Amino acid sequence: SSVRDVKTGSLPTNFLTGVYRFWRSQNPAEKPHDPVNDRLLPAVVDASDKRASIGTWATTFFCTIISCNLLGLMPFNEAPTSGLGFATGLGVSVWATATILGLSKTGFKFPFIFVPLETISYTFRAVSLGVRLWVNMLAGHTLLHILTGMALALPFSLGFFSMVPATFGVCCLLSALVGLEYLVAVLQSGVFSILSTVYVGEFNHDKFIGPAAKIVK
Amino acid sequence: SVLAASKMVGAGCATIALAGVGAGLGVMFGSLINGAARNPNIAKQLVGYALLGFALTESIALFSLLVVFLILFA
Amino acid sequence: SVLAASKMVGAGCATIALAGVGAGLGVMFGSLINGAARNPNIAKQLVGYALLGFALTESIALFSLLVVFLILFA
Amino acid sequence: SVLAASKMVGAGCATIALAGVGAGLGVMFGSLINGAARNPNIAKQLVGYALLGFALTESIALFSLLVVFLILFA
Amino acid sequence: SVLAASKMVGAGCATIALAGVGAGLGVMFGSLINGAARNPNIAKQLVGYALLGFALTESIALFSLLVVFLILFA
Amino acid sequence: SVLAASKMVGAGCATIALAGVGAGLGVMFGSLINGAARNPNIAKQLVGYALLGFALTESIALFSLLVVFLILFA
Amino acid sequence: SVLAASKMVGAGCATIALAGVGAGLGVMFGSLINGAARNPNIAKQLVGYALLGFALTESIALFSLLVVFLILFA
Amino acid sequence: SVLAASKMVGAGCATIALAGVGAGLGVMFGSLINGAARNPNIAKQLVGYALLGFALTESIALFSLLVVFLILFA
Amino acid sequence: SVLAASKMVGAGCATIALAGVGAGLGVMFGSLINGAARNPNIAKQLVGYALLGFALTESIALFSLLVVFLILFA
Amino acid sequence: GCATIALAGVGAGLGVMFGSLINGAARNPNIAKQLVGYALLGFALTESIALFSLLVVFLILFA
Amino acid sequence: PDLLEKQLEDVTGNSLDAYDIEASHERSDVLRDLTEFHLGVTLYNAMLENNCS
Amino acid sequence: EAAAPAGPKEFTEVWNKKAPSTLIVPEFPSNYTAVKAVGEGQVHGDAFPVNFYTPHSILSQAQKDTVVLPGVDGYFGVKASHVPTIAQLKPGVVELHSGAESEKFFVSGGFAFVHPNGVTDICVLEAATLDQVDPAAVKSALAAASAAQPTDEFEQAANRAAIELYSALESAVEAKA
Amino acid sequence: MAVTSFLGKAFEKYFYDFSAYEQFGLNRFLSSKGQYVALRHVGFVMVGVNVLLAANFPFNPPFPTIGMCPAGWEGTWVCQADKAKALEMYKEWKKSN
Amino acid sequence: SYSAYFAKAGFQFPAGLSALVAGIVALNVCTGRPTKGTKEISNAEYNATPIGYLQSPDQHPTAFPKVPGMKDVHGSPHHHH
Amino acid sequence: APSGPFYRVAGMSYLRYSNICADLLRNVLKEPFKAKAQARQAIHFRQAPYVDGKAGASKVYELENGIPKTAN
Repeated sequence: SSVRDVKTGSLPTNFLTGVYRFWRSQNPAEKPHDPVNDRLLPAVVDASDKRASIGTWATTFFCTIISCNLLGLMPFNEAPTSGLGFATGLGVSVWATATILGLSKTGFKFPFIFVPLETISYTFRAVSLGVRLWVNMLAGHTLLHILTGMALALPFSLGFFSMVPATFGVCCLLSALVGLEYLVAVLQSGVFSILSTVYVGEFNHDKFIGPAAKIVK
Repeated sequence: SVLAASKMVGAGCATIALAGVGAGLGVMFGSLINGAARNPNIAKQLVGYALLGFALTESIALFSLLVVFLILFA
Repeated sequence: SVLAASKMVGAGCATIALAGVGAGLGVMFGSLINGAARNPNIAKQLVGYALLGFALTESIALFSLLVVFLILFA
Repeated sequence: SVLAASKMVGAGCATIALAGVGAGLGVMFGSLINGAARNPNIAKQLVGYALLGFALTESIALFSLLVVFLILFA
Repeated sequence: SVLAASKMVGAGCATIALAGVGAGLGVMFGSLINGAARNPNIAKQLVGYALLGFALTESIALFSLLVVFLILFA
Repeated sequence: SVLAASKMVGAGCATIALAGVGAGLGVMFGSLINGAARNPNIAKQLVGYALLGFALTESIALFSLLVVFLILFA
Repeated sequence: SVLAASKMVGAGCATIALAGVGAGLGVMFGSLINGAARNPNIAKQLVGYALLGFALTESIALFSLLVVFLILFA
Repeated sequence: SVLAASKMVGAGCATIALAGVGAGLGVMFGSLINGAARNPNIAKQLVGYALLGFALTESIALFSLLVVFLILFA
Repeated sequence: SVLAASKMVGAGCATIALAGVGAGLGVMFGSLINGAARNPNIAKQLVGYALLGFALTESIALFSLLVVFLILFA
Repeated sequence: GCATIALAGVGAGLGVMFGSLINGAARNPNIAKQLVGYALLGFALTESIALFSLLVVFLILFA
Repeated sequence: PDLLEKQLEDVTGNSLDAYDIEASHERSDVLRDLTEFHLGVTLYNAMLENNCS
Repeated sequence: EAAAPAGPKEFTEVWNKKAPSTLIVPEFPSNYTAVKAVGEGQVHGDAFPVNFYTPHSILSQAQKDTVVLPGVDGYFGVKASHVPTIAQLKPGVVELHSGAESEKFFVSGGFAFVHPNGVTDICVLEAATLDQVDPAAVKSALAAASAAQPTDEFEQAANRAAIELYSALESAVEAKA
Repeated sequence: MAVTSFLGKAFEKYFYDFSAYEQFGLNRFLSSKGQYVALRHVGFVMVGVNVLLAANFPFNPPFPTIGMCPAGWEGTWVCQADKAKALEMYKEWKKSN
Repeated sequence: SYSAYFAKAGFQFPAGLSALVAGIVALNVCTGRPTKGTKEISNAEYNATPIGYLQSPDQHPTAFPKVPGMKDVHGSPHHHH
Repeated sequence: APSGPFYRVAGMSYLRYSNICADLLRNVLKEPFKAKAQARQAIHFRQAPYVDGKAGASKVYELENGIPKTAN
């Protein structure tokens, strides 16, 4: 009813500005032949709204996946992308969005001894896009569980605050593993959204309308 | 229980295909460093090819892990 | 169930046939980076050659996976 | 049933010929990218040599797969 | 105890995929030394690409260590 | 039936000597590409050199496939 | 005693992942020689990348030795 | 009769030494192409070097075959 | 006859080092061609280094061929 | 039997080093003797791996 | 070097890409050295021919 | 990308529009060369034209059959229909052969091109025959060149070039045939 | 107090100018603050592990131990590998103690 | 200058977080199945059995188990063994 | 600061490095040849920048030894 007031130059505004402009730079618009003026401006606008909103979708997926990844590094929290259904559902959703965008361009019709091997190599990226995120979010957490189980044998067996180099050399290793999991948590959201731009912008191609009649010279 | 033993040791001999991926991605991510030290002025084109190459070579690693999961829990 | 048990270790040994295609996809997608760091202007022709060369060596991996799933489920 | 089991674990311990075949396809179709990145003027004759090298190193791929048909079914 | 022994001889066989990521990180951190020995003015971008490549191949290292405990304790 | 079961395991694990031969013909038919990309004057003589190399490094493929019939059918 | 006999060959098959870091450290530490023979002026920054690559490659030897330590001593 | 079964399962893992011979022949017959592409007037002498190296590696290939014959008929 | 069986299946997995010396001899006899195509007026000294390297590489081959009979016939 | 597979790696390393000697001798034939000194020193330093993987073989066989 | 010279060389590819650059560093630096050597040679020959004329 | 296709012929045509018409076209360096790179031929079997040049001399222009060039990766050789090359040379011995007889010029460095038509143009600054260097002053100067090692990377780069040229001269003078 | 204003001021002063890298000296032993947080970090980890263990020490470990025993227990319920057997032994150790 | 206008409006949630929390709660409670370790039993059984026997040991683990597998409750000893 | 060979990163041009190498090859030549190689080594000229059209300070070279090995 009454919207909130926003300070200009806020840090989340500048961050989301940079993030949206980064994901919008991935699939840039195509330069026409005729220079853009009032003649070509409806062709530019109508080229602009036949292209998919891969900027908005890619920063949607970047924000939800980096938030769900960085949840796993807060205390008392799991990463939601560590679930199989969550992460692989995001992967199947990006593959299905690319497929629906590529099917609606032609006729909603689905496309000899080789092209089934291209179809199986295209249908697999549905599995790969989500399973890469899920297995990355599961593997570092599982390894962290196992190794802080192994670090927990030493102060249990030896004394508390005793034999400190043996537990120090594993607590330093565990700290470097949580740092690597921070780096993987940022990079897997980056890789998911880069691949969303690639897989969806493979089908982000239409005909430029252009001028069909011209008063030359 | 010989089937539920052979599944575990078959997955253990199944996941060694993560070696060749983990070396090919090493030479690709080293070729990124080399080619970005040759001319750094295209180092968002070459990182954009490095991530396409990484993400298209690790589909092999996910094929390997799918065969792992399908001979463990299937 | 040795007839049931042997197919698991067989397919586990058979999916190692993707380690080398992971290494080859790594060297090819690193060679594209080092080649596109020579001339960035032909870097559409190079990726057009890279995806063709990928799709004809990913089919080797897919032949390995067809042998894996005809040993496992056939 | 040790015969029908071990012919399947044998042909399953057989397919990793395709690993090194794929690694060779990777080095060959990456050497194509470096070679056509040097001079793009002969960048179709090089792809012709690439496909002839592909079809004469696939020879080993079909030589592996027909032999694993002889282990699985002959 | 056939599966409780098989999980150990599979998990020992499961961790040999770490040799590939060790060789990959060796060549990727040698390529860093060559790239920072060419032009040491861009020498702090290349360490930044070495850490990206290190993280995205320790990806595959932790994949292998995921399955080495998925067949031990899972 | 450990004789025939073992010989089908042996003829299975025999043909994984085709891995390095596939990688070898890949390296050869890849360096053919930049050898033709260096000077295209010699490329029909140079592919004659490549096929002379191929017809003698295929001798290893024949040397691995005759022992598969020596194991299966002798 | 099939489990305690299992863990010994599990550790033996497990420790061959150190071969990959023993080759990757060799090729990185030869990469430093071939990069320092080019410009011996700045050959002490590159040792600061040699030891960083050695640490981040040893991490894999550390992971392999802890999977060895956990297969042996549960 | 585990002896006459071990003959075949040991011969199949005996002939695995042909992969390295195929890879070695491939890099030598690829370097033949590269060297005859540099200065193609020494191409006769370089083919005479390629066939000498091919014979001196067929030394070890026929050593591998004499071992795979000596554990089948001796 | 399990011991004479183990000697044959051990000699089979003992002649695997012939792949490694074959690949080493192949890279050395490819470098012979490459160095003789750099400067062909040094080619006789290069062959005088190549055959010394061949004879010293086959020292490893005969040390491995030492054990392929010392476990069979001793 | 499977212990002597480590001679494959030593053969590959020696073939790489003795191929690099052929390349480095073809790059300055004036210094074609000090490089052979480094070649045989590195060869003797990689026969440590060969004799280690042989003493494991007779420490497996004779012990 | 490539400020305009290789930009004047690229036709259906390039004519400079026939040559294998055997420099220490990249082609952008071998042309950087090569055009200073070309300027020195042309300037030397110019002021030598001009003195004799 | 190459939208200004210049040359002697285009400059002749455009220069007849802006200069006064009585002025004859200024000459170009193309007009005194009968040999080009893309002009195929000039090969004739085993011997190839070796244009060993110098700023103050022309040391060779007749056809030779094999040339040893001291590039920066190492010494390489050129036979007749060699691959096109632009090779920067380190200070080393350019060996000209016509058969059994070899003339050994020790040069100072500077580039050496091989063109598609098989012409080779060795282009170095100071290209001395190795007869006219003494073996005494080289180590006599390298003993001082291994001493003045300042932090001035201009002077240190000059010292690097000094010790490398002097070391190559020493290693080329002890290793005579 | 103001329930959130004094807390904010107190945490602000503790966060900013309260330093145990200056109130304890510590520049003689540690080189720089980039090394101090790399040891304070693993020190927080080590004392957290030790407080979490010491807050309940008589427990049978869920984590796989290395066949090692803490103190003079050595065969009792805190080291028994099968957890059902260890629970059966703990239910006897409980009513005695 | 305008800094005291933004300190007046304090913390505020994102402008549709009610719908997100309602959607996630409506996905976690409108499952169409029993609640993770229960089983829909008849009315006669729920009216006839004690609440000590409706409980299960697997669904009430101990809050800081001294032995792994210690359960708070013990359930019915009338097993189908 | 620049990215190139060891002379180029040190601010030096290529021509100065190649002439430094030519000078150091000349200084060790034979005495029937070293004196006549001093003819091709002398740098005697002058220059003067011209900023406004006719004013500018002068810069004079008198070098008989060769190129200056010191910084330009």
